[PDB]
Amino acid sequence: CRAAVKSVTFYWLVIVLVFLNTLTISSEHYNQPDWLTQIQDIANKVLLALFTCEMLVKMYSLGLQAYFVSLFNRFDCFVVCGGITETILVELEIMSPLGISVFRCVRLLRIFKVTRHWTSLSNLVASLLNSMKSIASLLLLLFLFIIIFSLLGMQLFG
Amino acid sequence: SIVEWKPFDIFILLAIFANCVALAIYIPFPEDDSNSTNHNLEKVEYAFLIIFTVETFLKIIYVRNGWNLLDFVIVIVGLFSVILEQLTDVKALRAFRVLRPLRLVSGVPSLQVVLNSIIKAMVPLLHIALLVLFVIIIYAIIG
Amino acid sequence: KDMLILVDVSGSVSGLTLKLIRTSVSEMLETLSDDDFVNVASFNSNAQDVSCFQHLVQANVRNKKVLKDAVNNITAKGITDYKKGFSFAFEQLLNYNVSRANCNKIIMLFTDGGEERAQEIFNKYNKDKKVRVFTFSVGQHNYDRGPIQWMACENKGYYYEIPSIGAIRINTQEYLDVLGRPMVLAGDKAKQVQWTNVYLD
Amino acid sequence: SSSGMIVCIYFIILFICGNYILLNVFLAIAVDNLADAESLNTAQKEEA
Amino acid sequence: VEMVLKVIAFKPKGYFSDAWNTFDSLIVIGSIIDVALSESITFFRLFRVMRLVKLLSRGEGIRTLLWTFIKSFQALPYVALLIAMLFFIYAVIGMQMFGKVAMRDNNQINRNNNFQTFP
Amino acid sequence: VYFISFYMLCAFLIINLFVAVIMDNFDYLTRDWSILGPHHLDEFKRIW
Amino acid sequence: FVSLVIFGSFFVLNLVLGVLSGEFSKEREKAKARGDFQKLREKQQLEE
Amino acid sequence: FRNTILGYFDYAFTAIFTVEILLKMTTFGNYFNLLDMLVVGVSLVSFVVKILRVLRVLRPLRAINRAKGLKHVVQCVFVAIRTIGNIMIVTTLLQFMFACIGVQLFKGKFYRCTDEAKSNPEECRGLFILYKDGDVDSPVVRERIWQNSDFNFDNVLSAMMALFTVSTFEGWPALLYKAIDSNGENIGPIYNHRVEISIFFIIYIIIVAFFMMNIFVGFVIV
Ligand SMILES: CC(C)OC(=O)[C@H](C)N[P@](=O)(OC[C@H]1O[C@@H](n2ccc(=O)[nH]c2=O)[C@](C)(F)[C@@H]1O)Oc1ccccc1
Ligand SMILES: CCCCc1oc2ccccc2c1C(=O)c1cc(I)c(OCCN(CC)CC)c(I)c1
Ligand SMILES: *[C@@H]1O[C@H](CO)[C@@H](O[C@@H]2O[C@H](CO)[C@@H](O)[C@H](O)[C@H]2NC(C)=O)[C@H](O)[C@H]1NC(C)=O
Ligand SMILES: [Ca+2]
Repeated sequence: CRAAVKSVTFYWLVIVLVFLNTLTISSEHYNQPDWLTQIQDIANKVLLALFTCEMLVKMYSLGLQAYFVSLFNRFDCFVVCGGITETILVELEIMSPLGISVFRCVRLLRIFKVTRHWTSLSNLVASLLNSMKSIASLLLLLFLFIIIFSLLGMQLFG
Repeated sequence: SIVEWKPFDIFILLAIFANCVALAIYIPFPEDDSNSTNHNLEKVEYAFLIIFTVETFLKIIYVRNGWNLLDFVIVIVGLFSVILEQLTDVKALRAFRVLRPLRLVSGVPSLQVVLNSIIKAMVPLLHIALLVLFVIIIYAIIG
Repeated sequence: KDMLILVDVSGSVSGLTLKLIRTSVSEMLETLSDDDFVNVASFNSNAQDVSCFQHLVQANVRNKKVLKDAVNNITAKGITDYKKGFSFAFEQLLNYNVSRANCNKIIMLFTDGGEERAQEIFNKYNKDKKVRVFTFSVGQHNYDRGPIQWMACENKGYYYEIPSIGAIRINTQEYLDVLGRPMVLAGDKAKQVQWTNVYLD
Repeated sequence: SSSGMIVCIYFIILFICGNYILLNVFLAIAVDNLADAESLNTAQKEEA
Repeated sequence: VEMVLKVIAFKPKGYFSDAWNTFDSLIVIGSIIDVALSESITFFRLFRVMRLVKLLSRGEGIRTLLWTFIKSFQALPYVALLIAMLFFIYAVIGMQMFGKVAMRDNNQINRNNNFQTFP
Repeated sequence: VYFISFYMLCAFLIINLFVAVIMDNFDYLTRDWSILGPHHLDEFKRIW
Repeated sequence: FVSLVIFGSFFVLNLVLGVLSGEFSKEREKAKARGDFQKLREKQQLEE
Repeated sequence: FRNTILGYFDYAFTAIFTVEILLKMTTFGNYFNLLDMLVVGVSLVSFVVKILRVLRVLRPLRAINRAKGLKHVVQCVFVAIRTIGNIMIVTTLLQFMFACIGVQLFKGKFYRCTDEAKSNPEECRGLFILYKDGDVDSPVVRERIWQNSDFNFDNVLSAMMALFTVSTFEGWPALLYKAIDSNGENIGPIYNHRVEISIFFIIYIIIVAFFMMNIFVGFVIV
């Protein structure tokens, strides 16, 4: 199984699948034709099934403990689980009319699977993750400044 | 006074955060209107004033440091505001309560150093500010 | 009808929503005839009359002009007290020293929102639901409309929304459907011919 | 008219002091995390 | 009085050599002719405002910052030519495309804002 | 497309011009007055 | 107004951005002597 | 009359440029020379016509090959564009993701009627009385039109345009307060229906216009 996942055809096939996922996601519009909604909701189901099959193949081909450490694939399992949960949640006795539009975002985040082999994006991401503590400190100070001025404005022009 | 360092300085920081939340909940109604929430929040602010005065008098040993200077300036101006409110733009004297969230930076040195660095990175911009002042004055006179 | 109008002149109604309240009261007085008795009162931490009348008046052309002038000269300042305002309204509907219609007794509240339900006041004054309460939520705001809606149908009333100027005219005339409910249940006893006052065609 | 115009310093201070912080926070994050990434490429490319 | 004292004391042959000395001479000459004209003229009034500009070069650092950046701007004149060419091309295209839109008063294409002239 | 393209192009060209002007004289922007500089030599010349 | 915008805003925004850029570099070339870049480089060099 | 004189001027100008390309072609037998022939060709072919008139704006581009400084700065600009293409792709992808999220969130909810009294298309028909400037004594009759917003989130293109306008920090408060009032699929707005939806706009602004735009300038500087 490790021969296929490390091949050159598998990567491009996954690229095609994620391109199709993006195409299905970015086709909704106001007053969309009734024949396109069914296409979208069956493509979502079949592509979710195919992606979870690929994920279970990947998990039981190299190692369970060697993938949890890496953050690149750590949220992929969460995305797959959320996708597989959305289908049963919608089809069961839970309608959640706003819940449809909140579960499409986690399926949309799958586009990031194309930005793995860059060597330039990840190089900056490494430094950002290293300095995330300073980033959070600066953001929190900015938030505190905004809060103080909001309270002063409430006191003055409230 | 007696040694109380690790529990005290985090309890007072939690008190600061709670005061921030209480200040955020308050709704500034127009033309002296009010509801029950502000009626409770006035007593909450009272209790915060007493606890702040108690913890300030506990550690007086203190005034020379600027942060402690602001710390007790807030307390004294709040006390004066309470006195004037009871003995009646007196309501505007509570605008100094907005500086209490600023006390939270003194409780976290990791953020205090960041604030100090940002403030110290402002001195080189004074020349540009002065140039802007001359440009504004000259163009105002020309207009 | 022995109409009485309660106007919220607390602090929160200052601004646009006071202009709508004054216009809504003026348009509502235009739905009253010489056989209907009206009076206007306000309340902001204290309930008081807005004019020189102090009790129900015949609501003829001369008296409505006085009430409209008094309504158009009110200001918003103070806190809201529904318990004090409603007690004043119920007390002027129990006078009986003065000439009234001895008929439909209705209280109309021109407020925006609040949290007080004044359950004790309603039980104390109208336990048997002898007085209808029509409640209006005037202005563009996000205050709690829950208590205002509850006061309406707990006292055989109805709830109206006036968020803009264009909604003033259509909402101040829809209270005659509620008042006409006991008339249709009368049957043939309510099919009596009446003649109006002299008016220009 | 009147002394009501003195409140304009609230929005003058908020704009000047608020915009200075933004140029000292989001620009500092970019500058001190791009030269770090740029220098890594030089070390990584030469070591390759 | 300042001007006459300085021109007497500073050997007027080299007095005009400096840029600052010549700058203030034009200010007073334009200002000195308006004293009898108080009872066109507005242009000469703006001259007397410019005396404050000489006070900008009275500090160590604010003067050199300006000197360095105007010298740098003068050292790169071809970079702004790209902006000028972009503005020219887009203005001409705007003329040819939206130059026939009518000007009204309640719209963003008004008498002050349109594509009907190059300026 | 006209307005969007103009906005993007003008913003990019303005950024490019600003950075080119800043980088043309970068020694002054990182002068480190403590060590030395042309100001010391100019003061020497004027006093001399 | 055109001259006021160009001199007052475009020129000054160039002033501030240049000074800020020349200030970040001063602290970048000072902490580099400590070895802060080495800590990131050492951590990243062992990831491969 | 002015254009007739100017058209006469172009006749002489397009002849000198015509006599110098042939003169240069005599002594020769790059891509910049083809551009010069393209500009002269358009003028001769012009003598539809609107497209040629638009293409007549290529005259200033002929001076690039002459001045060395202009060629150098143009080449430097192209190099700067090439070395910064990584960030543009990332921010374009982020804008695309936010546009998809905005489409899912505000699909068709930006509709409103001409008068703020009717809150569905079945009611927004006919005429209505408008009170000018809020005055009750100055009414005027106006039509009822159920019209969409100028910048909306109907499909992906509209969402991308609206998000671009937001990221330019212009007209974004109006879109914010239009999105806060958004009730439902095909019904009118309510004052401050969902204030918590402003988190989407705040997060988008912080991520793109404050981070991915300052990183652009920082990358150029470094
Ligand atoms: C398009 C107009 C604005 O003309 C420009 O300056 C260029 C065409 N693009 P730009 O996007 O303009 C907006 C930024 O100006 C910053 N500003 C202003 C005054 C101040 O005191 N402090 C401060 O930070 C800001 C408020 F933060 C804004 O983000 O320039 C940038 C330059 C560097 C980093 C990001 C953007
Ligand atoms: C000449 C072709 C490059 C122009 C260009 O393409 C882009 C694609 C994605 C993201 C940015 C760009 C870009 C810019 O140069 C560009 C665009 C914008 I929008 C931009 O910010 C807009 C100005 N500013 C408003 C205050 C944003 C905060 C800046 I700075 C630079
Ligand atoms: C009329 O209303 C008054 C109060 O508004 C009622 O109270 C009486 O008022 C008169 C006037 O002084 C007096 O008889 C007494 O002071 C009050 N009490 C009683 C028991 O009379 C009054 O009952 C109402 N009716 C009449 C006929 O006065
Ligand atoms: Ca109230």
